[PDB]
Amino acid sequence: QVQLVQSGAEVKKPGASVQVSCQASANTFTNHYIHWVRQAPGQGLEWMGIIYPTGGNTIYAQGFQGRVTMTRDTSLNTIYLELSSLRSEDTAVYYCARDVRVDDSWSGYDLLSGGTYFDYWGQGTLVTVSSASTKGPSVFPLAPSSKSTSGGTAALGCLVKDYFPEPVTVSWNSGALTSGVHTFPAVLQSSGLYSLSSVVTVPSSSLGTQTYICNVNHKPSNTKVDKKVEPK
Amino acid sequence: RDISEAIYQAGSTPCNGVEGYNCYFPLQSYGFQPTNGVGYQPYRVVVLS
Amino acid sequence: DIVMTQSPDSLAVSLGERATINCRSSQSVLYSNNENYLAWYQQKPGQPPKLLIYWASTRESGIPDRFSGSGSGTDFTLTISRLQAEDVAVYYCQQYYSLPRTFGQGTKVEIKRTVAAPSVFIFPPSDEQLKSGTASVVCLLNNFYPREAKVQWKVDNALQSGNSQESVTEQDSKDSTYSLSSTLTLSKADYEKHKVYACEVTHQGLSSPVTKSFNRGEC
Repeated sequence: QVQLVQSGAEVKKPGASVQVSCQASANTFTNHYIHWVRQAPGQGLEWMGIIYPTGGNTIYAQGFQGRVTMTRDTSLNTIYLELSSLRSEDTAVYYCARDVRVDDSWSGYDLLSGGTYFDYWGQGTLVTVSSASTKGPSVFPLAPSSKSTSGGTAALGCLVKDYFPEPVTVSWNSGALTSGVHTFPAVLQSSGLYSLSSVVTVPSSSLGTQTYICNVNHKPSNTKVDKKVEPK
Repeated sequence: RDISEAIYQAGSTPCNGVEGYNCYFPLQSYGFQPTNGVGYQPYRVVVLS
Repeated sequence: DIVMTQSPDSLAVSLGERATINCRSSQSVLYSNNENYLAWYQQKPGQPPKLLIYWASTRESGIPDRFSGSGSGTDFTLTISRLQAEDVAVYYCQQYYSLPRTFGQGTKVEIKRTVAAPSVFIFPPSDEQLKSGTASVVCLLNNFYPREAKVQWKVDNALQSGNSQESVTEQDSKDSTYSLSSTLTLSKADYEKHKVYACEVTHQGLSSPVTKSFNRGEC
């Protein structure tokens, strides 16, 4: 609904650049400061400074002073922010959460009326670190070794593996199973590529032989997957 | 307001599909009668703007 | 700098219990209008965040009131009465005061972890990743109580880990329980050739980790 809420996604390696967009509705160019911010997966949010969309006046957070670019593209309705000198450590979520509007009778560039506390729709966005091991879909057999398979405590099938495109619909849920997926995460290994351990619950007979498969389509790589991973 | 028959009475509990002490249904029967007193007796009514 | 910092870092009461999330700034939250320019926010898993209070104590649209409180100079208390279901989310204060200001550290609201240990389903992977890759001490859990989680990922049947890494699911099960995953450093044949590879998992009421592993040559 709020057009000022964020849009788009990217992936880029160390020393690359990045981009963003929004739209002139709700907290539009006539209705707030376009106070962009970012957050890492491991952390709370931090400011990327402030923009006034018409005329395009700005302030930057000093932690990013040499790493940032801005745009008064209000004819395109877009506070089209950008970034430069990116790093693997720069890989983060990004958002366009608007300022709480002007609080007085006055008029102008009110860049003294905000901070951390953005008060309108963020919508979200992301820039992935392309320093990681870029690769296609894989579904590693999370189904157990001979000591752990064919018992009522077991689980079967496979999860997303070997690609920096680590997110996938794996979960031992490729239609050969369609429920009971243990949500064991697709966390990155040291190269940034997936190392998922998700598996689907089953009767103790299926837990020793069943044709379980993961829908492990590497999402940042766009390609589909359905790889089998049968116990024992 | 509330042109519905769902559970409504709780939110501290998860409100599972059990319409009892877990999370009650609000729209109990409205059945007044002429055997009651003049104020307990029902009215048939209309309103407009 | 303004330095908004939270007090609890997480909440772990049962649903319908009574709680608060609290913060203190370093200083300077009043402007000499005296409205206190701070707010309170949440975001659940994968959400862009939203406010739940603004101008210290003005509630957001449709806010639960039990899950809403106030700011008061440098220090603040967001209410968490009647701990609502699906309210378990990252939550913190935010400084509206001046341009460099920061959100607080996203303190996690959660359901109370039961005594439940995870299921022993874990082992080294099947042949397309074990023999076609590495027979390492791969680890797993299902329905574990998150409050004192543990895992195993070592060779020679150690029932522990160190050269290992892991992650946990959302607390969606009735025990406040989560699924879990992990992996371990070993030689691609040597982790199976050793006396066992560990795969064990433990939780907030587990007396020891669940017996997930592969025996010597079973990996």
